Amino acid sequence: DLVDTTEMYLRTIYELEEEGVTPLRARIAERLEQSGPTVSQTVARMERDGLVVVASDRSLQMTPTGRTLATAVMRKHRLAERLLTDIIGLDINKVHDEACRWEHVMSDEVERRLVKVLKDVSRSPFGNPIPGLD
Amino acid sequence: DLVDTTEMYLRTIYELEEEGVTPLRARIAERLEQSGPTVSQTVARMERDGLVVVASDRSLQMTPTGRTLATAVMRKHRLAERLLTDIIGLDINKVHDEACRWEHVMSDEVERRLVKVLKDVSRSPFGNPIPGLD
Repeated sequence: DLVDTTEMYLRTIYELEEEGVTPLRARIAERLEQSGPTVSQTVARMERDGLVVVASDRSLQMTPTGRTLATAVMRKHRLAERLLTDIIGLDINKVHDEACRWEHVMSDEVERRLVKVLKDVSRSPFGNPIPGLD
Repeated sequence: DLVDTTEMYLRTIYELEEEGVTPLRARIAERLEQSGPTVSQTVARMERDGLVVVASDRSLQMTPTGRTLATAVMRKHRLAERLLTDIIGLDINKVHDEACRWEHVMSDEVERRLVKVLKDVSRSPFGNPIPGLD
């Protein structure tokens, strides 16, 4: 899904960086059950919408308007997998693979809801941090 | 994609049904705001794998199996409202529209974990009895 697939790769770009690593398109086609060929359609499209820029070293640069939005999918991602865990108590194992889906359907007003409602924001149940204070 | 789309279709054919409006496509075009030339593409397409029938009385008449694919999506639909209000808190006239998203993610794994976490799973916010339950 276009809008959803931007979020999907903008999610891996954050996830590599935090992992400590260069957001190199290649890296992503082993991350994703995907290919170079398609991966360039996505970072070609994306960059022109203004989200990522292709360069050398680590290579892929999320723009000012690239960060603020994957910062979001990711806290959306780190806050729903906690609602599925802290509140419903989902088996764990399911929790990420499933919160990879609630991260697109969750809303900003439901975030504020979960900020007044959870007993620890801070870290994903897998430890490691949840960002957006906006 | 088009699986959550037959999950919208079966959810209005089942909703109109439940409210008494007999489900003749122009109502499906109106309720789902895509047009009716758009809606026969999809009603007719959900029929190739026998989910609906077009026939006099009821005009759309969803099969032993499409009706399963409707009762489900209406059960992760009422249960999402019951999350959204009962453990979260979204105003209320905001709560439907979120669950219309969440009725497509929300696994079996998840609303079965929900029924042990809510203290009245027989209610809807919006009157309507929660269909499914297993």
